[PDB]
Amino acid sequence: PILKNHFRKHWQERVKVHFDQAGKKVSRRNARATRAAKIAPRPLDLLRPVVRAPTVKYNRKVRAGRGFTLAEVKAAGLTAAYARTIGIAVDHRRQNRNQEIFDANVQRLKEYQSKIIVFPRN
Amino acid sequence: TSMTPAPKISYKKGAASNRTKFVRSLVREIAGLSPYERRLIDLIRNSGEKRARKVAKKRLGSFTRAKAKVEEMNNIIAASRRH
Amino acid sequence: GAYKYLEELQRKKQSDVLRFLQRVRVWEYRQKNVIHRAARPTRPDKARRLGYKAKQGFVIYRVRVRRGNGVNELKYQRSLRATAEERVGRRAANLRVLNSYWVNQDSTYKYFEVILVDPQHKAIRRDARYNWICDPVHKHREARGLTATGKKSRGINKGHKFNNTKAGRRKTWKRQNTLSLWRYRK
Amino acid sequence: SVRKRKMNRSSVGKATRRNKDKQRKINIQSNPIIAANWDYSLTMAQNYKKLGLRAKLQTPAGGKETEVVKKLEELASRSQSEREEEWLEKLYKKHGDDYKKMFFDKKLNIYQQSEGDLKRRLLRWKKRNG
Amino acid sequence: YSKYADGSDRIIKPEINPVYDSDDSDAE
Amino acid sequence: VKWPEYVRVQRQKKILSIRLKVPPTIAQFQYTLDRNTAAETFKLFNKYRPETAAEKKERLTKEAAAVAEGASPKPYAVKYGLNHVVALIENKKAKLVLIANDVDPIELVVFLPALCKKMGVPYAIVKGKARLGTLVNQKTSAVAALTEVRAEDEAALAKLVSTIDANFADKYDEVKKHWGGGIL
Amino acid sequence: KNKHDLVDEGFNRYTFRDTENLPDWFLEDEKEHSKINKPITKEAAMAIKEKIKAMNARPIKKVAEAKARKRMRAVARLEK
Amino acid sequence: TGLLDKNSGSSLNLTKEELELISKIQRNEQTDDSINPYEPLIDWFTRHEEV
Amino acid sequence: MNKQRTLLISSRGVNYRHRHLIQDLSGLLPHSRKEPKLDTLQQLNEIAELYNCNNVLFFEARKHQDLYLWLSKPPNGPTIKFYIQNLHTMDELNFTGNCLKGSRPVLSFDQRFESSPHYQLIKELLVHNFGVPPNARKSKPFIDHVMSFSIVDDKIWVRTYEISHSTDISLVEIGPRFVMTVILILEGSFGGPKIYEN
RNA sequence: GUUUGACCUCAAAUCAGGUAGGAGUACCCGCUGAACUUAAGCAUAUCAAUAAGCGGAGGAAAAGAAACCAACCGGGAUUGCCUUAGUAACGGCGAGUGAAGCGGCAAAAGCUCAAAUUUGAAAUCUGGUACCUUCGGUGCCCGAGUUGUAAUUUGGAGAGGG
Repeated sequence: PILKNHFRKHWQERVKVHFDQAGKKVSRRNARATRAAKIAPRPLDLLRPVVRAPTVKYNRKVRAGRGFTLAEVKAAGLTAAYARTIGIAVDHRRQNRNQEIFDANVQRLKEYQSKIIVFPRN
Repeated sequence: TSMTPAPKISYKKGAASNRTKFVRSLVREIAGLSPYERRLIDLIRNSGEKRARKVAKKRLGSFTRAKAKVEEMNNIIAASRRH
Repeated sequence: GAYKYLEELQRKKQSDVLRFLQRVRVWEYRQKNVIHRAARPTRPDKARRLGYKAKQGFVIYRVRVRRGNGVNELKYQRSLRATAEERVGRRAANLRVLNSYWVNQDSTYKYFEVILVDPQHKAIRRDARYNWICDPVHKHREARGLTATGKKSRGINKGHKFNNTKAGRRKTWKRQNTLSLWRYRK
Repeated sequence: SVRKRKMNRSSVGKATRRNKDKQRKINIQSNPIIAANWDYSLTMAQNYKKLGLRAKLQTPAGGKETEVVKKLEELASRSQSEREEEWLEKLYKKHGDDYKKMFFDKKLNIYQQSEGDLKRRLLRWKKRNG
Repeated sequence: YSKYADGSDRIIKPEINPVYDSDDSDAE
Repeated sequence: VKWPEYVRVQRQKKILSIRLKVPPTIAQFQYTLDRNTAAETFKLFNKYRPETAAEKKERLTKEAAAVAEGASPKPYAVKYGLNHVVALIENKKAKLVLIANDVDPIELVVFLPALCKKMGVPYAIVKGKARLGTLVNQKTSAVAALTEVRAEDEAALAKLVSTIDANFADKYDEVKKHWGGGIL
Repeated sequence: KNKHDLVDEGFNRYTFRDTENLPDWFLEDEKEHSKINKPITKEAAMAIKEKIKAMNARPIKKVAEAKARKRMRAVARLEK
Repeated sequence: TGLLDKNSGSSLNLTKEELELISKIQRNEQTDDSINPYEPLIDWFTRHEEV
Repeated sequence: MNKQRTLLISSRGVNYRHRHLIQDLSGLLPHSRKEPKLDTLQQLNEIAELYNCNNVLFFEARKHQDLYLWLSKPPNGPTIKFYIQNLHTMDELNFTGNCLKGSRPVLSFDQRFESSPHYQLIKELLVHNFGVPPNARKSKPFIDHVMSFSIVDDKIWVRTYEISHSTDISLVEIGPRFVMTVILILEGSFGGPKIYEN
């Protein structure tokens, strides 16, 4: 009546068509298989925390965080430097303010520590 | 409920530091004064803080700059003359 | 220590001591070549916090550049400091430009003291704190603006304000100006 | 092309590498217990659930004791120098157990060490001896 | 010297006299 | 006559060192300790040469050749790094701090005489960084300090303090004032 | 700007410098490079061009000669 | 000065003192007089020894 | 007998239109000591103390559409917080007419300004702050415009009309036409308990 | 002592040992930079921060562990993909230009210096040189170096004692 066509530039030079969608899925699965073949008994990814999303819109939702904290790791009963060797992602810049999020993470860490089998250095 | 978070860098904002106060003031007396500050300290004694802050504000960036600077120069005078 | 006394000394540049120091040295640097090598840093404090270790393989070159640029304001939007870093990059092509600082200035010339590491020196090739410069991904960092001042002039930082140049302005232009079409059309 | 045209024409020979079948099936290396019990006909995640071990700790996008006992089996299953020993010999023979006097001695406790350091090191000396 | 309307004390400064000085970026 | 470039530069720098009016934190140097007191400072300072690399190597192999097969006090030496001297001064561990008058960047050692007057450390600006270098196994030293001392040399050191206070600090109370270099 | 404003501006990067005791081979390298690039106007450039212009700059002779030049140019473009 | 005065149509001139002040900017020559370029360093901080 | 001076200051966060208001008020007021920018509340008294200002016009903008004028007397005067809703600047093309740059205006007012001591205070402060001294240094003699102030719906509508002559008199409206909604009045200058609220 | 000797700075040598240039250039990092065109004729604008030109790298480059985003019940290096979204904003408010946070997902990883004395000991390093188990190690020697190489310390603090 509206329409805006951004074809005033030399658009025909930069046209990326993703024919390799099927090729790149295979490529990532081969990558995962290789990583799991090198990291044999371990999962494939670090233990990630539970986290509340920002903004009025999404604060209903609970999502994965980057890492726990020095606080959540200490309350679980271990050190940050040792947590990384057991494959627990640690976030130094994140803060602890909500009690429900805190306790959920501590129990996630505690249940993780019961389920694991750490190998000795010998 | 709140969980009383860990303290950060600018919460103990500018921790006093007895040594750096000493070092800044130690260099201040040794280095002398910049040519405008040299005019500024003459301007306090003759014309006063009124015109002194006016020149300092034009010279520096903002008014909060001119506050700290004229007071700094007033402490140069307060120490050099009396004690 | 001793360098805190130096650091806070060089923050006063028009103060009568450093006024006199700068008066003698500006003239003395005019009498020498444009690009010549410094015996040792004039400001060892600022050299050291920009990562100059006084050991074999570490070089200080002193450099001079003309100032300025509506014909007389046809701009040339690259810095004086990046120009200086590039010139010492070409005269000393075996070295790698680590960092550079301001030393003295004038009506016509701004001076700098570039700091250079010898990646072929065995006192650099060992010691695991500086042997990263031997990796061939650092051949002429000053020519691609990977130094402190180059990253400034490129506008590479974090935030809202640097959205047009955060991954590099050429990269982000090429990315956002691409008609991306999938197998099953979105 | 320009270079490829010559290389497909020359008598040098191509450096042919047939490394395509090796891209899919990479042998498991880091654990011999897993190396013996890994069905290569199954995938990665299928070989994890077959053994029991959790493959992804975050819940995946999409739709989804035989060996772990053997692991559990293999997981449930600092001396002193000549000069240090002879130093502790000297301290015990001259003092015995008076750690206050033992650490205030300039001649034998040359390194001005505490009482706790001395009783710990002497008990290491006493366990290795009679 | 004096106080505010609610519980707090104020400092009565003398009134500000608008005087065109020796320098005020503008002359007669 | 026609001289080289660098020769002309250092001669020009020499006459420039004289003919300019200079700030009083500089020219507080060159108003330096005289010949007798300088020789007497070094007659003490030469008794505390830091044990040279060869001497240290031979002694510590003597420790190994003896002690491995079949008590000493802490030894006293002069203290010689600028980071370490300005560490020692302000901790008041310095009894005599010797400062070179000729330093490559002058800006390095400009705070030091006045920081010594502040802390109450009895300092002396002695002539020559080479001359300080000799007593310390280095080419140059910029600074040399004497923290602790043997008791034989203690009374001599205390008198060296009092001689330097009288000879240096009292004769050069005018040097905190007066911009140097007004030579016609 | 009044007197008081310029007395502020007068304290430069280059103030507090002796000039009478110093040798000429040093001052002739300072004075070349001791010029602070202050902003200009067209209004000032007008008057300074009106100040330098001397008496014999534009006589009757050189006016007549200027027309004698331009007539030759107007002829040279009818030579083609 | 080449410009016209606002008070009157007559040409705006400059005082001797102002002309002196312009020259003393351009050769830098100490604008504010009754000051010493070379004051003695009054040690306002080193006067009192630290304990 | 009347001797006053205004300080025109700004905050970081002032947009295009609001900058044009500081431009045009600095034009209309011959006693306007125009100042560039301020960043932060308590400082404004001291700025006024430097230039011998009898008045301080602090133009704030919190959200970038909004405008909040903090009219004041510096030393101990009652400061007034406004919210200016409607805006039509000097450089809007529909307005026709030249006032003399900083000539003496004639202040027009309303009945309902005398209804309370509240509106009486803003009436007085608009007389000597928004008005003019009889011998301001940049002030032009022959009077050429007015300042129309009138209250309707609890807010004062401000207009500046150039008087038009013919050879009795007309007047064509120009300049900043804007409402002023009196938000807040402090007891002292930017400090102390709040007298009036809405 | 009118002598001898420390340094400092500046040189030279077919000195010992090294290293830089040129090619390729799809992608990548910079510098420099138009016009045809399109807009109503058209100094803005548009094509376009494009092409051409010049420099500089690698298998990737660049970016990157906040002087970040937000306004929440807060998230947490970068990069990339879907989404935001032709949205916010810009523009003779014209032709046209035009993001980002959030959410989902791919992939994920963290660290290191300078600035506080090793001062009961320059603990550090390069080269020469003789052997040896030689991408090196050991011995001896010349040096670099206190105008600061090592160990400790980097905010998630950290350090000295008990």
